[PDB]
Amino acid sequence: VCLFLNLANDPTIERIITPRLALTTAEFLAYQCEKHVLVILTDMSSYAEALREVSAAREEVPGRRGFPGYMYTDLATIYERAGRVEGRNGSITQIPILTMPNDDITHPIPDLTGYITEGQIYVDRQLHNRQIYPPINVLPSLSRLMKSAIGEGMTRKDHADVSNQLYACYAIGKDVQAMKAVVGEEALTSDDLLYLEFLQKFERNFIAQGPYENRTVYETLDIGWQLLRIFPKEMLKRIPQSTLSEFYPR
Amino acid sequence: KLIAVIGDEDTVTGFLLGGIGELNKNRHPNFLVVEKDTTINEIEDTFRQFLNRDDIGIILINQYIAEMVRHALDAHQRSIPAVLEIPSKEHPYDAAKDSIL
Amino acid sequence: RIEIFPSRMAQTIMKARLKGAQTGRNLLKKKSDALTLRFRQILKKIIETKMLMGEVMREAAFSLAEAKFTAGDFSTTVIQNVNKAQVKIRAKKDNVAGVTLPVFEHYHEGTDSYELTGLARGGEQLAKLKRNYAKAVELLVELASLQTSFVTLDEAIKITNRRVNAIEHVIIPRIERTLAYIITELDEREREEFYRLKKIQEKKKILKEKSD
Amino acid sequence: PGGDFSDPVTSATLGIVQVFWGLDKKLAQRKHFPSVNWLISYSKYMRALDEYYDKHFTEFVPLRTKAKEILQEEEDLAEIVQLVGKASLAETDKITLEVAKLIKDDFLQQNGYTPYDRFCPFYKTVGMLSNMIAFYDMARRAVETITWSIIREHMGEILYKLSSMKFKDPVKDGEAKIKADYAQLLEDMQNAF
Amino acid sequence: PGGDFSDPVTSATLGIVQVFWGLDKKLAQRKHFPSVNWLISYSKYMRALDEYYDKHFTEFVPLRTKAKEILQEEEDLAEIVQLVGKASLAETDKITLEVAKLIKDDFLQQNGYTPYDRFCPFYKTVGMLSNMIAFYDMARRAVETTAQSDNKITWSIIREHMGEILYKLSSMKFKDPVKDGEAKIKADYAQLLEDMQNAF
Repeated sequence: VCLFLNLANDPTIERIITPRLALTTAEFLAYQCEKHVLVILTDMSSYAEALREVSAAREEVPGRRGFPGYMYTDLATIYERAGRVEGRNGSITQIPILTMPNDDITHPIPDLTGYITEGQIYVDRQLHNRQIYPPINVLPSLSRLMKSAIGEGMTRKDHADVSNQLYACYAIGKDVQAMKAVVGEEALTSDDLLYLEFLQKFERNFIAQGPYENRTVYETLDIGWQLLRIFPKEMLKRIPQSTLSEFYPR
Repeated sequence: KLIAVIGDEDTVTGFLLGGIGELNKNRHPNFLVVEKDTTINEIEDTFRQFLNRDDIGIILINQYIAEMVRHALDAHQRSIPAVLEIPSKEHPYDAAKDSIL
Repeated sequence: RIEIFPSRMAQTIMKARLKGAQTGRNLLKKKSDALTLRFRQILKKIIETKMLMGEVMREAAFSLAEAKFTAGDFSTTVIQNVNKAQVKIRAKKDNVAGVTLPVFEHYHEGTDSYELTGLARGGEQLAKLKRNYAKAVELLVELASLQTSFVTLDEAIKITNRRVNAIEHVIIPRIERTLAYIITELDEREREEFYRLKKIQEKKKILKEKSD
Repeated sequence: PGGDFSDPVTSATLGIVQVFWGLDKKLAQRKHFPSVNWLISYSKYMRALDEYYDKHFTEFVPLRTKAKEILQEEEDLAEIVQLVGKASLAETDKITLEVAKLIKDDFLQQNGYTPYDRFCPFYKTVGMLSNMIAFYDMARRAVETITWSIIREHMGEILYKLSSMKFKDPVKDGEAKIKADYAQLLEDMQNAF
Repeated sequence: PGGDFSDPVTSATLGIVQVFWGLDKKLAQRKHFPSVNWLISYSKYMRALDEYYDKHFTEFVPLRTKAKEILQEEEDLAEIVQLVGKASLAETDKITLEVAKLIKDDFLQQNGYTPYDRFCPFYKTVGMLSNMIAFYDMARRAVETTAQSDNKITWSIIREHMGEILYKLSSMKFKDPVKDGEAKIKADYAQLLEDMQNAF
């Protein structure tokens, strides 16, 4: 890990040359040495505030909502120094952490990054106050290249299908919890008795990974089938019959 | 908190024998036998008499008898007391109070 | 119809007002749908039992022919020595979707009144006519417990499906076309400060070349 | 009072500060003092403190992780009861709804113009949190089998003792700690019923 | 521009003008002319003008106090019947919803191109308002005093029986300027038809 970090005390011109210093070593390690680099750009929303100070230092006019007009280039200059090439077997992967203010996705920092990047991961506040530790919301967060990234040659054969079912059973799990408060806990349906216990096991056992608990992709899908031990066979409509017969009985 | 019955002659002698009748000498009897020579007004007031009483929970009445007092029970659109339509020995239950849907 | 003043912090307030009214409909939609599903299967239970009592009231009234044909005439004896009731009602309370529901409970108590009736001729064609009409009144209080349950649901599904259609067609399109007004009124001030700031940018240059 | 997270003096503040006690105006309309609302407020200083907590106050961290749970599980249910009406919707979640009202008026409320509530020490603070969460684990298992409609005024002498713990003198050092031990064992007899 | 009164021309005007006749755009789709919106409009000449009113027209200050009030209670009850329906409404409020609707086509509507409403004098204006408010005041007593005991007036009694007197009210505005002293007599004559029917 080659960390370098810029405090709030530090000069704000150094906050612009920090992602420039980040990727130009991360594309020396990926396109001049053959490593697989992963770049983490924390506090992105604090980067565009350091772009606003320099743009208003040379006496420019502002743009939409204060941020300058060329921010879609300056973000694309540091987001699109990624991907992998054909001449070498190196690669560079970006996870830019950014905090949208006041839960507004129409803000120009989480909107102009939605046109350059490839799908979001949505940390939620309602999950955090319930005090599961990683607050990753599964419903509004999709990975765009998730289809290409998994498979039998990559990680596993049933990974393309158990991820399609865990999200789908969580979707039917959500309105069942809202149904519990509107009619009653026992008189609703015999179907919703079983989805409601999975949501207690999906929240606490699967996505409430501990602070130091490492968990491989094989250890993840083992919990992925432990939660699908519930909902006996031919309820899981998304999983095909080939991969369902192999992994579900154990 | 008792049951009322209009019915007919052969109906009311079976349901009194069932054990639903009560003779209130103060207010009124809780049943009304209808013969061949009972006016429709006598069925009309007694339907209103059973409706205004607080202790009446069910009003049993044959649909063959309730067909002429259909206009009065179509004005009763409350939940309590419940009006029930029972078959006679002629023309059984066909088309009463399932007509709300 | 516009509600309040635009152009700061009312957009976030109206986005809180919209989000509450968006799932407030969907919560009340599931209430009105579970009420209708409770109303749909209670219709068939009315249908399957209102023809079933038509057989029981044909079977028990057939026993009325099995009845005074043997033993005289039960048309003045039974209608002249009744004082109190033997089978009564108790008003219990059911509940579905948070709506209180009246239900009638069977309650036989107190005495017999036609214990000594016939007794010298008949009395076995009677008191099975009682059992044919104690079972008939046992079924008919269960159907009265659903007849007063049927019409109280259609008074609570109509005053719920209006509140669905009041939120869906009045409250939300008043909030939605208010939120489209705060956006443009923000924009008509964001280009107003672009004219005042660019006027100073030109007046800082004209004052500069006057010095040069 | 306004511009909650969209104000360039507040939006620049939240990127620097670690603790943020949001004073809410909805609680100040009902004169809830202090007016800190417990949802939008935060503290980044929860990892740096448990090394101190597991030395002195070893009981506190398992209380606070559930003390913040109860205040949110009531928050969604308050959006339910407002629309569909209080049919109480549950019994395992009704006990959470009133042990939160115990928290929002006895634990969280604090009138600073009294000679007792103007400063609460930590052993008076972790004492009230231990007692009012021991009512929450014991009445959770009590409905694993009774209903809170029985419990509410059957344990009314205990619900008065939990609401009256915030009146003790700040000079009662051992005597408030015995009172914490006294009121907790009296709930143990009632759950043994 | 666009019918928006939050405008730097209008907002700088209303700090200077004392009277403000706020016209409405919804009141011109429905042909309600003149389209003066009676809720947002105001005037600050009233306290200064009742001294004139206590000399010439000595009954009009209690008239507009109830005439503005019946238009005030109609607006709060209009939002009621568009959400929860008019079936659950009370009887002291259903009489309010009719006379305020009787005001909105008689009093406030005025066809400026016909010979009788192109210019009305002030005795004609105080004339038909002294009757429609007295009608609301008399129909107040038909619900208030006999409230529970008798099988009372449910106002469908009134609306199907007093339709000829309401036709005298709904056609009172048709007095062209060929009659001057006759209009005050007809104002008390249509009141005398309104006077006797509370006994009937």
